[PDB]
Amino acid sequence: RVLYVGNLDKAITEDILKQYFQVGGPIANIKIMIDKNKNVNYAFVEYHQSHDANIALQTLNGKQIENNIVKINWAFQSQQSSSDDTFNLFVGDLNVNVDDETLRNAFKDFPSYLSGHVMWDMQTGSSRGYGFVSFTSQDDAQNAMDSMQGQDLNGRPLRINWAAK
Repeated sequence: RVLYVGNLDKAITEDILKQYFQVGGPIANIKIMIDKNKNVNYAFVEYHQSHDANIALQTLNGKQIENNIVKINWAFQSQQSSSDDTFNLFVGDLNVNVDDETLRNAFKDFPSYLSGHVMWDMQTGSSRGYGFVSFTSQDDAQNAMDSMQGQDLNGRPLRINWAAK
């Protein structure tokens, strides 16, 4: 239901966004992200129905609203728990049969291991084919990355890299 709108002319307000993006149907929420310095803003426009958002994308994508031409995406959104002072690794190319527990059992014996989460489809409960592992130490996360890079888990090679450094 959420569209990302990019390359927004900085003079464009929420009210101006509403008069264009209403073209798809009733809007539940508009949120413009004002740059506090950049030449353009971006926004999130949320509809009640997926069908409505698609109309707005279809109709308005690549069009001049004022000075800049508008770039619309379906917004990638996630819900993730977090822990302070941790060093997190992305772990991709996960076999669809790999769950948090399988991932845990693959990294737990490495020094400073904290947690592992597979990224789940919010509606279906299917694996997105990637996840994250957390460590309390940067050198130890580095150690786990070097040791598990390309290594096979449930038939598939692990793709690892820093998520936030």
